[PDB]
Amino acid sequence: MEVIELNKCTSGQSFEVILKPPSDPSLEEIQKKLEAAEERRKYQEAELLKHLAE
Amino acid sequence: MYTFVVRDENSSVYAEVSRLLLATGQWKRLRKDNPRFNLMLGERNRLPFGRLGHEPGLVQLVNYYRGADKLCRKASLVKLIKTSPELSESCTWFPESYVIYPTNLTDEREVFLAAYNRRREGREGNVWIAKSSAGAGILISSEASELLDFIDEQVHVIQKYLEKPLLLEPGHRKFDIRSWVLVDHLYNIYLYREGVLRTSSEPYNSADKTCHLTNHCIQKEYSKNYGRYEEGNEMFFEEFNQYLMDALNTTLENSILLQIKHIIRSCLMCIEPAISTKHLHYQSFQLFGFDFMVDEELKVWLIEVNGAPACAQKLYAELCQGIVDVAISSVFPLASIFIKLHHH
Amino acid sequence: MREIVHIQAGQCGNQIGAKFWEVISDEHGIDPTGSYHGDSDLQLERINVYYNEATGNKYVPRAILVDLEPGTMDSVRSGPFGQIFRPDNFVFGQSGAGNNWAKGHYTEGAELVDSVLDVVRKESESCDCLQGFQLTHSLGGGTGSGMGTLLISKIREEYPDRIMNTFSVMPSPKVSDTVVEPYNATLSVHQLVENTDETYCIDNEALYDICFRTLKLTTPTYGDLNHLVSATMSGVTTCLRFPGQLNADLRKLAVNMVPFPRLHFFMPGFAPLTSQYRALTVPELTQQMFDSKNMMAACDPRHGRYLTVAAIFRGRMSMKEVDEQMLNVQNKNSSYFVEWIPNNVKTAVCDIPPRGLKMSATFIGNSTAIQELFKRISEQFTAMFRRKAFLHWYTGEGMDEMEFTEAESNMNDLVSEYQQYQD
Amino acid sequence: MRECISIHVGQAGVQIGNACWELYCLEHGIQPDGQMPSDKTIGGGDDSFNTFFSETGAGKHVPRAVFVDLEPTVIDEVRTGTYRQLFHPEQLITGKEDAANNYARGHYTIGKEIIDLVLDRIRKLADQCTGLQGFLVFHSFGGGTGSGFTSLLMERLSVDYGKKSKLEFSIYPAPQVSTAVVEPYNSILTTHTTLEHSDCAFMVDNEAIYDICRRNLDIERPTYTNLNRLISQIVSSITASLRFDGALNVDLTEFQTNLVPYPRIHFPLATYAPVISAEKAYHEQLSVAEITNACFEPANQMVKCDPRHGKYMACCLLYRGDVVPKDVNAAIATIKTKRSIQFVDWCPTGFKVGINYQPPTVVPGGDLAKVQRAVCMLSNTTAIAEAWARLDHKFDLMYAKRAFVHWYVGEGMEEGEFSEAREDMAALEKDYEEVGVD
Ligand SMILES: Nc1nc2c(ncn2[C@@H]2O[C@H](COP(=O)(O)OP(=O)(O)OP(=O)(O)O)[C@@H](O)[C@H]2O)c(=O)[nH]1
Ligand SMILES: Nc1ncnc2c1ncn2[C@@H]1O[C@H](COP(=O)(O)OP(=O)(O)CP(=O)(O)O)[C@@H](O)[C@H]1O
Ligand SMILES: Nc1nc2c(ncn2[C@@H]2O[C@H](COP(=O)(O)OP(=O)(O)O)[C@@H](O)[C@H]2O)c(=O)[nH]1
Ligand SMILES: COc1cc(S(=O)(=O)Oc2ccc3[nH]c(C)cc3c2)cc(OC)c1OC
Ligand SMILES: [Ca+2]
Ligand SMILES: [Ca+2]
Ligand SMILES: [Ca+2]
Ligand SMILES: [Mg+2]
Ligand SMILES: [Mg+2]
Ligand SMILES: [Mg+2]
Repeated sequence: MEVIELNKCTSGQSFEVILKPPSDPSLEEIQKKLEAAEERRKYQEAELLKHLAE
Repeated sequence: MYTFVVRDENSSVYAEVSRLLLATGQWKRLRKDNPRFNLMLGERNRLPFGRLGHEPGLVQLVNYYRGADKLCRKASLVKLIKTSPELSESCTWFPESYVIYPTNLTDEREVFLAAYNRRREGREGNVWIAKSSAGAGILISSEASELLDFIDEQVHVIQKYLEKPLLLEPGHRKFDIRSWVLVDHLYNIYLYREGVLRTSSEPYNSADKTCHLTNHCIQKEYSKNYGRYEEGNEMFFEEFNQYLMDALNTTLENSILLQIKHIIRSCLMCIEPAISTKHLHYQSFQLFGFDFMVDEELKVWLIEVNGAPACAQKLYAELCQGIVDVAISSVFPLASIFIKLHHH
Repeated sequence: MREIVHIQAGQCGNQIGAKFWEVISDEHGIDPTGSYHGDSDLQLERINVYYNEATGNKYVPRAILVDLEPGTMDSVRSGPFGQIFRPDNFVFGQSGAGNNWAKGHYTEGAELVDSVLDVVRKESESCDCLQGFQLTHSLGGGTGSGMGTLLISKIREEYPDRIMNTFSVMPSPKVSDTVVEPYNATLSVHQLVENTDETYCIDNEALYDICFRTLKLTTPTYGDLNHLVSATMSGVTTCLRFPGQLNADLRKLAVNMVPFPRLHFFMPGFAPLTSQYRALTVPELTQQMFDSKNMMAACDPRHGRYLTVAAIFRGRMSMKEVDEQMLNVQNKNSSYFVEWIPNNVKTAVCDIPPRGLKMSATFIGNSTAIQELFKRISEQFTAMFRRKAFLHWYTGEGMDEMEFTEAESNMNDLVSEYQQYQD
Repeated sequence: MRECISIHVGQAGVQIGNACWELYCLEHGIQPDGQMPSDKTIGGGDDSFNTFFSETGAGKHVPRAVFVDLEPTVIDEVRTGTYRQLFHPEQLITGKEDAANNYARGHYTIGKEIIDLVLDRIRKLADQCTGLQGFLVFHSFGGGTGSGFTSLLMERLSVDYGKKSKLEFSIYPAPQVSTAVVEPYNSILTTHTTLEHSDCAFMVDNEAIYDICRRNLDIERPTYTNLNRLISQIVSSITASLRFDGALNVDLTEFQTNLVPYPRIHFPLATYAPVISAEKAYHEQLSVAEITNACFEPANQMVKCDPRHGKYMACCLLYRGDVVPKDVNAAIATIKTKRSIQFVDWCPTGFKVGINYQPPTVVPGGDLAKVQRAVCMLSNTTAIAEAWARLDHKFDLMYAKRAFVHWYVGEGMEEGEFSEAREDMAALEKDYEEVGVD
């Protein structure tokens, strides 16, 4: 049981009590996968229109 | 109408319980993977406690207590009693045990050697026994070098073998008292009024491991006198109480059962703050099997606790009905055989 | 504003569609002239979903009336709410489809479909955010069956990112006009499998049985059958037409109700069945709602399993009690719901009840038992097609036997797909 | 003074953020028109509350917040609400059609059309910061916008603000108050793509909040307003250190330092006490020991789980009200004997404690009674992995039949992204087990 680092001020106070010691991708890579999804989306819509055209 | 699922096909106890629930006409059994259930008869290994008590408008009950493995495993039971202040290492009703890790693999290897060497110098009996949770592999040796070399060949424990056990006069054999304990969702400790004695069929010899291990399976294979004295090498309480009154001038309730009820309460009250489900989002009950051994001074010793016990053939009808009455129907009402061990 | 364009094709589609507009105009306080005369402002919060506001605070349905005959649409224009529809939105022919799918889809309807799409385009252009289209039609005739599916196919080509929704009336020998209804239905079903997001399967066999067995009507008329359709259509559009904390739209319904794109045929149900002064309790509404006798698809739910369920309760009631009864149904009959779609039952409550009822409940179920309906249609189709009976009515319009064989195969495949998810 | 920007995405983020800023104004004495009488430095100042509020020349205190939703209905309530005068229209961003509970529709299709606009509006607030700490992101796991667009936003924020922390307040899906059957799909997808971008995430399970409202507040059917007002109290306790003078968790970096030893294990479990119904005339004001003990009761946690069956890595005690350090230490010694608090061997068994003298503020006429002392505990427990296991099991049930997958593929997603997102979750459960082994 030990209280350490007691800081006080007007709005409150804080402290630490110890009980036992111990024993990113770039913007390019984002847009590549984003536009890849829009490409598959556009491919799937083209196939639908091709099916509808038939 | 209530719902329950089955996830332990090998459970001979809850196979009868599931039959009784369907026999009442107010319990419907579902598929093992259906989430909309009121009761779960879960499996032994890796029970999904994290998924229980999350269905809206469904009071869910499970037949196991999460965290009860600390009392039903060899290494954890010894570690529990030593560390728990309630039980303490000065516990008088538990044989002196030590946790031993294999050399191939904390550990208490040197601690076991210290107490062993004292007994040799003190002219006292220095017989010990080694076993583990992976048993059917048990070695009973008087020399410490034999036990440690056998463990090296999982986690094992070594405790003091009862060199002077209580032997029934008509046969000079060793018995093994099994008591069934049911703890419900309210953590009431119910002890079944009926117990069994897995007696041996061979005379105990101080100098072989047939007259030393009183298991029902071992006494059926290694022993040929199976059923010579009592049927199935299983003596019930009514017969064993009479023998005490005729050969020892005492009763089972006073000489033995008082200590048994004390050991049951002490173990279960110790782990109550860790497994209690009073404020939890789901409830738990569980049947336990306690194994005891009595010495010549009529003192009861605790061997181990079973989380998935098997009842005696005669007592299946009465015990499994009692499980439904006080553990299942108490939470799910429909349209005594226990001794309540009161506590705080 | 999430607007919906309504289209009604054929005799059945227009008669059922006209009743639908008659029912919901009353619920929103819109008189046959088109003026609002209600009390609650909740009647106008989402009035734009089905109505266009004209000059002088006039509300005109966003409806398009299509037929190859002038007869039924003349009845609608002379009906109770006939003066509410746009005169421009009456697109009709003169020859008719003759209860022939080929005439509606290939020969006679082809001559009229382009003019219909101009009205569809005119309505869609004036929408702030068009969410999709809903079509009312039967599958056993020629116009609503043949031309309706042609319209759906062409609408999808021009609006591929919009929701296609249909109220499709299935034929039945109990209420039958021609023997070639299984031919028309099987041809239409294949179209609906590919080109609709949600189809409310309204079975005339179910409607007849409800009128006969339940409502105790010896000789049910089409008006009696259409009364059940009006109650169902009002119920299944309650979340669209009235405000709630769900922000219901057609796309959200499709996403949650349809786990596999081809299995989008819903079983509608309604309670209480009406043709009357006693109020109905919440437990009674829930029990009747899941009862097979209140289903509009003539299928036994206990013969299959529910993939997804959407339930709508209407009236002033205890939402706490509604959740009690809905959970009771699921936890009781859990064997009739799939265990691999968690929380597959959705409940919404609307305070405004329908006209003449204090309490009502509407059921929308995607059950695999709907395969019985397609099995029934398929069996009636095969019995004639194996002998090529009445095929000359279709081959004379340019069709080939192979197209019927493909439709039969797609029909049986749909049954196979519904069957595999029942185990 | 170092500023913080709050970002509210989707319906849950906007409405919860609406409740939070309502509570912030009450706590700081800011009126619904942005006027703060207690503020003496007009148009400037580097005080503690300026980390969340900027000041105009006219003395109006404007939140440093951005509200984003792909549908206009929810944010229109903010535009016509009591605190409409707080924000300016640049902060409120709306689309026309929502994501329809589809992660792909909010991430790839509709999110891609609005991601640049949102970043621009965020940059408009970032340029008004002398030193920006990072972002507080409010969103739901279940919603298409709350899951799909947040993950896209978090990816871009890590690129444009790579040196800034990002904290999450995430609404875990619950059937009691739910909106979609595909929420398990969205929850797994958004956690996989945000795991490497979020420094610390506070999960709030709607099941826990629902039960607390029913149990403690005696609410028959809790509404979103009831849930959000309770949630804002937890959020206020967590962010009270950023908005008031203090020394514990004074900046966003300190949340990761004090609560996140392993970067992937950044989901602290929050427990709050006491929750007292205002309908009661006068309830017994609980003591410091009583509210501290309640922190170890599962019924008061924001995620239903069992901390007894899980090792601790860190623990914070954030008290608000009449609390002195002597009481806290006395309570802790009592609790350590009765409760089973097992830390990991590689961490010190200890408690970081912060006390704010100002008692918790409640909405006038609300359901939460005013109390003289409250505590919010932030404990990084491995027991929170139960929530991931529940979520992953529901994911596995639907995905075994590929149910509803076609809706995501139709927006450009690949079926392999589901398995990739799921395998990451399997690894996350493995990491939790490796730390909580006995
Ligand atoms: N606590 C709380 N949870 C909410 C609130 N609103 C929605 N949710 C939860 O959020 C989940 C759905 O996410 P939403 O925020 O509603 O959806 P969204 O982010 O707007 O995305 P869309 O699908 O485009 O509507 C559901 O599981 C709800 O339980 C709220 O106000 N408070
Ligand atoms: N310390 C000891 N002294 C004397 N006998 C002992 C002993 N420890 C074990 N035994 C004997 O060995 C037998 C088997 O030990 P134990 O009870 O651990 O076996 P097990 O784990 O197979 C029982 P269960 O079938 O309940 O799991 C006991 O029944 C008892 O006869
Ligand atoms: N429920 C209902 N079914 C109808 C109605 N009119 C026709 N039907 C059914 O629809 C089929 C006839 O289709 P019909 O609408 O007359 O063909 P169309 O006008 O050429 O599109 C038959 O199976 C009838 O049972 C109606 O008003 N209500
Ligand atoms: C337009 O019709 C409706 C739309 C909606 S929805 O927009 O909220 O979609 C959802 C959302 C979550 C869901 N969960 C399940 C199992 C289905 C489901 C549907 C709800 C309805 O009633 C419940 C409707 O009926 C009138
Ligand atoms: Ca012509
Ligand atoms: Ca200032
Ligand atoms: Ca980062
Ligand atoms: Mg044994
Ligand atoms: Mg006709
Ligand atoms: Mg939304």
